[PDB]
Amino acid sequence: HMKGIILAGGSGTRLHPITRGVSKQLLPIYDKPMIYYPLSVLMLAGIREILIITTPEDKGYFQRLLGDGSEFGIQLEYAEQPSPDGLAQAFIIGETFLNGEPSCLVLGDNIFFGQGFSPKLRHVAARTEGATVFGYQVMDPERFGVVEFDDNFRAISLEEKPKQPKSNWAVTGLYFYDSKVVEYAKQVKPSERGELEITSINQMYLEAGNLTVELLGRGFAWLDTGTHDSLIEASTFVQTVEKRQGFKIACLEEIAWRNGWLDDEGVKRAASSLAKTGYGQYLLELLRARP
Amino acid sequence: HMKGIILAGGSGTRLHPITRGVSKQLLPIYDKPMIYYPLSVLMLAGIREILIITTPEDKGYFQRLLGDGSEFGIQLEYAEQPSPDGLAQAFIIGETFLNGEPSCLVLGDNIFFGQGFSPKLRHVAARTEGATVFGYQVMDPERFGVVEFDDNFRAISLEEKPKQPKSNWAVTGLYFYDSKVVEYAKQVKPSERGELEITSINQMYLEAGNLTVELLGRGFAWLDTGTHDSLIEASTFVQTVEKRQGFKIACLEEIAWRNGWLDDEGVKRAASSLAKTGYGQYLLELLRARP
Amino acid sequence: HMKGIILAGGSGTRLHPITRGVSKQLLPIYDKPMIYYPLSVLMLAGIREILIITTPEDKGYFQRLLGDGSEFGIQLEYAEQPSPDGLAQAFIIGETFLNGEPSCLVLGDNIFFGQGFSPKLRHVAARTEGATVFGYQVMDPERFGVVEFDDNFRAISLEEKPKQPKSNWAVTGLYFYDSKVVEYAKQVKPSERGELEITSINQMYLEAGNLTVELLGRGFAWLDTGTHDSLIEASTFVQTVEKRQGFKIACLEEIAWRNGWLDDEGVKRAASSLAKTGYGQYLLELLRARP
Amino acid sequence: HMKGIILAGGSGTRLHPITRGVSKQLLPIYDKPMIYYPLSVLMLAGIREILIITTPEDKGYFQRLLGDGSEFGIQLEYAEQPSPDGLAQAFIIGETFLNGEPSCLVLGDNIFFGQGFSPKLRHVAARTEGATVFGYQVMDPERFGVVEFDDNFRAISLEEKPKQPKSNWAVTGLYFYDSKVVEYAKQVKPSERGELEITSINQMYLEAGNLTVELLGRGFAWLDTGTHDSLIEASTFVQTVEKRQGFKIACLEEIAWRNGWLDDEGVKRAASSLAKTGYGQYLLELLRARP
Ligand SMILES: Cc1cn([C@H]2C[C@H](O)[C@@H](COP(=O)(O)OP(=O)(O)OP(=O)(O)O)O2)c(=O)[nH]c1=O
Ligand SMILES: Cc1cn([C@H]2C[C@H](O)[C@@H](COP(=O)(O)OP(=O)(O)OP(=O)(O)O)O2)c(=O)[nH]c1=O
Ligand SMILES: Cc1cn([C@H]2C[C@H](O)[C@@H](COP(=O)(O)OP(=O)(O)OP(=O)(O)O)O2)c(=O)[nH]c1=O
Ligand SMILES: Cc1cn([C@H]2C[C@H](O)[C@@H](COP(=O)(O)OP(=O)(O)OP(=O)(O)O)O2)c(=O)[nH]c1=O
Ligand SMILES: [Mg+2]
Ligand SMILES: [Mg+2]
Ligand SMILES: [Mg+2]
Ligand SMILES: [Mg+2]
Repeated sequence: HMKGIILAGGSGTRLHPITRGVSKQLLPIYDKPMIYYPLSVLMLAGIREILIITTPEDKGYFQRLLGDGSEFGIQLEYAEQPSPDGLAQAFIIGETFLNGEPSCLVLGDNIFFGQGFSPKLRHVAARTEGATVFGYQVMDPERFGVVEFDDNFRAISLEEKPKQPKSNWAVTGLYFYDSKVVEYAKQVKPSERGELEITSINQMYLEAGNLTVELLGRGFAWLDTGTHDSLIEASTFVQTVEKRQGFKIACLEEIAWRNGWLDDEGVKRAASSLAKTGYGQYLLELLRARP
Repeated sequence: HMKGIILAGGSGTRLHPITRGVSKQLLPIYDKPMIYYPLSVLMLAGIREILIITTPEDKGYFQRLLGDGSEFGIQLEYAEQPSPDGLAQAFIIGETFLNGEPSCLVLGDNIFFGQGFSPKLRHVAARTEGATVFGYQVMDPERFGVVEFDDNFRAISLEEKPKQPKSNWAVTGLYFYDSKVVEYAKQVKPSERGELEITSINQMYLEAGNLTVELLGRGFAWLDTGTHDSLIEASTFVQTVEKRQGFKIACLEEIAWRNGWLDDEGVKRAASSLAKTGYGQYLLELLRARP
Repeated sequence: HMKGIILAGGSGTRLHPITRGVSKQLLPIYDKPMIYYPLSVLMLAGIREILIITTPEDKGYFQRLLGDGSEFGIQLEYAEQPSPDGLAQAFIIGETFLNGEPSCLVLGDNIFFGQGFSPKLRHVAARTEGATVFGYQVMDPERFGVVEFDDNFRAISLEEKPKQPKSNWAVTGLYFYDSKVVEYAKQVKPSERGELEITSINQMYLEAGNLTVELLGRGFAWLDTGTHDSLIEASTFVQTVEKRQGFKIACLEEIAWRNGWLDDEGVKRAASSLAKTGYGQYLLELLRARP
Repeated sequence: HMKGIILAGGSGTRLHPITRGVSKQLLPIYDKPMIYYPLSVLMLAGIREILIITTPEDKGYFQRLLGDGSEFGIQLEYAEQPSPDGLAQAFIIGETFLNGEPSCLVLGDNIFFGQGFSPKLRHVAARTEGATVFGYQVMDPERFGVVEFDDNFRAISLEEKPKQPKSNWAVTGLYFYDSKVVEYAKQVKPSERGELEITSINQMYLEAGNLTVELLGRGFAWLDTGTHDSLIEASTFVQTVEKRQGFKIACLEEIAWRNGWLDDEGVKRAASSLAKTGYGQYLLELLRARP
């Protein structure tokens, strides 16, 4: 049993005219609120206790949209991050929550998708001790955090915003840790930008020499929706595969269902209140079979 | 001098998993909040006094995003619609605001765009006496309120979601009314659907013979963003013409500027706070010229 | 060992201004000629002897683009269909070619794609006796040939463009036949539409009780590129998953390579002559591995 | 009265797996063959005598698709360019055709579109003597031909593939000349790449000091469809504005019609043979009016 956290705060300045009003994580990726995506990841990893960190201003909107999470058969807790001081701060803010157990942090503006992702997730979630990060092959390795490594990964360097070289495997917003995490967090100096950067915490695990690295292969898709254009690419992608290939991405009630987290009765209440929606029919359709 | 109102409430059920958290009118059409679009219309019509009607829950989000409107050189007032009882209700709720003057109602989920649009708005705006609705040839007449008319228009009929024929021109969410408007709305009774329909207010100017129709010809684009798919079509469209043809749609500060509503100094404060955005550079670029 | 045929003729009237010049099957689905797609299917089914039936006018263009097929490690033969008299005619025209062996017909304007597809093809291919058609749940049953079936399938019926009901599974342009095939095609008479329909050949295996159905489940995508809009949907789809998920669809040299049909040396000559292309680099990249 | 030429040859290597079979200019930009676009430009400029230069292999396909051009009320002549030796060669190859008159060259892979383009065209086509080129604002001024200038343009430098600076106004595939053109062409040395580059000919006019420069403003869209990705952008663009804004781009019969080049009777024969197509209905619809 492990716990999960989702950073759903931030000022989201790069989407600015828009995020001046509503939190970036409430914006839509096709037919589902953005936060539905990072959440589904944690659920595919089999994590039911999840703390969502948001700004004081957006909180009620998230609660208004997710409630206590009982609708998805999960236990949701909320916590406010007063000012956007950096990612590492999640562990400080989430100390009392994590207690002393191991965790999983997922950035709120990240979309992940590939065949047989759930397993890969579980396996890595079977690691008591250490720290795993998920790299992805980028074409623009400068404007992304890079991680080097060799057989067994281990990682030999985590040069972020490399001034010139490194490797081309960017590290995504999917992190796994262990107890020592609240520790490393408590000691972290504000970056030039001026925020407790999660990279600093990952640095420590590298030297401590227990920073394994999970490889996200070819069939895997990864996006960091935080700019006007990437927000569109994300939407268009999900819409394309959902309509073209017949399955839904980040459909929470469906993930819960199969995970035995909620009974057919539960899925039916959901599909009903969404019946007028393509998301709802997709749910009604799962309530049967073909020849 | 005329006044404008924008219906920005509603339950937005057709976009449901999403609108369970944030109002539909705060969602993005590419790089701008949806409401930026109906608003720009009123501004292109030369209207500075605008009342925005929203739900009690979303209000602060709108204020948080639009303020008093001084940033766009316009006078914004807000009012709450307790429960989504229909469109005609805007005039009831907006009585004290309209006072006795003529008005312009624009639905919050409507995107309008074409060349020469404004001149067409001013002309239709310069009228003081009657009512004015715009048609657009839809391909789904059933699913739209339709206007049959004759020479000069007038409109012999106006059948709602005509389960059968009519004509193929749908009535867009753009309307112009005179003082008799608030009078009408008070005598509208709930449709079979249970809301107070704007169509009723229109069936009244029809009979009174005071109902002119304005045709949204060929080069104009019209959308009613209220479904998951139309929300994407809208976004993709604005992104395509903005990037392909070089201008911005519904860029408020730019509309204000040319309208002499705000000085270069004003446009510069804006473009600055958006500098990290494509919307911002577009603004910086207008602050000059080419050979 | 089995043989395959690809119908790549037709008048392609629905894409008309365009197909007045070039055959529909030479048009592009993103970065590859349309015909590359039906072909890859046959290759994924492990079929190396393939007859391509084209019009007399387009022939040299196909040869000019595909040659004898040695570049993809396959044996290509060509044959001309004088006039577009229907699909069943492929077996007549292809008699001398098929000889007495079993076959596989794939329409030229069909795009197929899903995970685990091949294994499914081999299994359906390993059969020697009967007939095999694939269904895909369309949303437009009228506009498609449909298959009603029961447990194991069989198919109780097969109504063409059923002006009324049936089921919602459309018969894709992928078929498997045995020697009795050419026998059937000879006794097919022209439909009301005036062509010799493949459906007729199918109605014959139905009655004979030798007609199995293969369901193209959820993760599979299917398209019939023959209209201006579906041609765009297809392109946009392949481009999206290729760029989003990192693999190439219908990349012949790559299919050949893994099938042991062509050596690394072969793949390198190809990737070289395409080096200036994204298709080429994808090939160079397969010529190695990662940690 | 002036003459026009369209370079529709080339090896089109950047679209390679595809162009190994069919000429790039026969590929589709949505619902119309690519060549329909450059052609429409010449027609919007009011030019009826047009020479199309193609490869020996593609010729019959173009003829098969365009005939003598009488269907669009224009006089089409064809000429073969044996080997793709460069653009300047058009004037050599087209000497006997141009005779001694002034001309207009339009590259075959260029798509142009903006409101009030036709006028701008005509005006520039009213220039006997000199040479006009059309620049467009690019964001990637390196991989494009640049042109500097000041009041009256004149152009002060034509640095192509600038190793480092210049201006950001790329020059498009739309050129206008005068007699002295066959002259300048006859004397041109093969570039490093190894082809008679049109840029070399434009150089001469700059020094001769009679190389005016037409400015393609904001609302204008320009694309150079010669790569897999730009081919898709082009299609998606045309499809978007055509469906979103209700008009057709590069609809030849319609351009002829208004130009008085072909009578209603002619447009009706066309719309008929395309009736099953969206292009055809668009034509039937122009054969009337609304209230
Ligand atoms: C900086 C910060 C980010 N976040 C969230 C926001 C994102 O979902 C995710 C990644 O941060 P970013 O992707 O940087 O998003 P952002 O909110 O910082 O906005 P921008 O950089 O464009 O101005 O982490 C917090 O929850 N708290 C924080 O202090
Ligand atoms: C019914 C109603 C709509 N509106 C707004 C919402 C829309 O922008 C616009 C048009 O109404 P709709 O487009 O119908 O939107 P909606 O909010 O009713 O949601 P849905 O029909 O999908 O369930 O009017 C109000 O502001 N108050 C209302 O009572
Ligand atoms: C009718 C016919 C089709 N074909 C091919 C064309 C297609 O790839 C495939 C399916 O036929 P269609 O998809 O019908 O294509 P088509 O060429 O008939 O053109 P349209 O219906 O739009 O006018 O079979 C032949 O090869 N020979 C034929 O006689
Ligand atoms: C080089 C050349 C190009 N053309 C045409 C092709 C194009 O429409 C246009 C522009 O040339 P390009 O855009 O360079 O096209 P291309 O055919 O050279 O192919 P690529 O560069 O990708 O390998 O001019 C000729 O007609 N004859 C020629 O000799
Ligand atoms: Mg981010
Ligand atoms: Mg609506
Ligand atoms: Mg077909
Ligand atoms: Mg080019």
